Amino acid sequence: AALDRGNEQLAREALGQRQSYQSHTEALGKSLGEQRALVEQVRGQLQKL
Amino acid sequence: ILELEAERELLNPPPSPLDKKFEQWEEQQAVEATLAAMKARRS
Amino acid sequence: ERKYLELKSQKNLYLARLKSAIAAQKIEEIAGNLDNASASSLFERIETKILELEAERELLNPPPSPLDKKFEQWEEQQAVEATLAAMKARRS
Amino acid sequence: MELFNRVGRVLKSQLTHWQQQQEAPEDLLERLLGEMELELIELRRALAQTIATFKSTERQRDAQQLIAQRWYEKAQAALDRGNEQLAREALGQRQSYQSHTEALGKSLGEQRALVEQVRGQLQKLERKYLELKSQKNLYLARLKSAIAAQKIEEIAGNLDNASASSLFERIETK
Amino acid sequence: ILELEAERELLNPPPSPLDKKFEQWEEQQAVEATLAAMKARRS
Repeated sequence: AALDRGNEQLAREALGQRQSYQSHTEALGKSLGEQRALVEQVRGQLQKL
Repeated sequence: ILELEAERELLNPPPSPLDKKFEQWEEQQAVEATLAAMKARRS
Repeated sequence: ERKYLELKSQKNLYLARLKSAIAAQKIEEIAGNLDNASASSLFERIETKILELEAERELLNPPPSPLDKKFEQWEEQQAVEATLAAMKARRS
Repeated sequence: MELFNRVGRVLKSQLTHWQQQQEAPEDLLERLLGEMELELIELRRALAQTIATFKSTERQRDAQQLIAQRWYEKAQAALDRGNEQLAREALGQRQSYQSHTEALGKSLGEQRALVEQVRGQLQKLERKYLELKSQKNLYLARLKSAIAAQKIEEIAGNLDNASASSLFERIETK
Repeated sequence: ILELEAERELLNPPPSPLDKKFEQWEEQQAVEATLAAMKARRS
């Protein structure tokens, strides 16, 4: 609702603050997906072993 | 103090004038393109 | 008297910068202990140690070949189609 | 041997060097991060010391302007009754305090940048410290996994050839 | 006293000028929009 009432200036400031946290989400998000392969493959070894 | 901080510059390379532009240049999209979805989604 | 007090004010300000700098010196001097030829490079040494060990498995236990990747997949096609061929014919 | 006498001549010191190696650099890595926690608070207190001083000068600016305001308070009605001579004397006294206000005022604004930038470093640095700590266990686990996955397949060598499962083939020959 | 309170500022970050506006700006709705229902419900 920040953009409401046609006060876009307030919305721009809030959105700019959002991107700071988004970068962590992207950097953290990719790592979580990458780590999924590691846990699965090691478990595959254990089951086979 | 001047001696020590310079070690950080070599040890940790500082942002370049290009990386000042990349962040700002992509920030324009990061604010406009993001707000472009805003001005279209919640239009 | 004004000069004496005025100087005293700056004493702590740059003792704080000196304290900040030295407290901001050890933190980034430690940062050197992270990245290169240091803990986070030993972090890259252990991975190399990991690389050394797994190679022993490859020699000690030969890995699947690209042919054995195809044999399993190629026969898997029958193992799924030929098996399902009986399924699509038995339970038709 | 020359070297051998040195090892025995200081065995305590040479065993400490071995302790450094057998204490894995990961094991020392843990203690390394402990020292950073000591410094992080030191920077935390060091920064607060800077915060204390700059606003302390802010009150001094407030105090001086209030006195100048007090002189201005007299100037509020000093000019009245057409006795400008009295007003001139009071105004002249005001400028003495104004100079401090200008000199002190500029410093307060300048110091604002210093406190903000140093805090920016702390916020950026604190994230870096925790971020690294997260990876510590992840690869200690891979190191633990690898070493725990090293002995298991190094043992696998003890099975197949010239080993237990070859002695398994020796007994058959027997 | 000045030294100690600054620890709170670092330890507990204070409200920002933006968060002064967010609360006030949304308070306008929180009073007007809420009262908008009031002036419409109990009209």
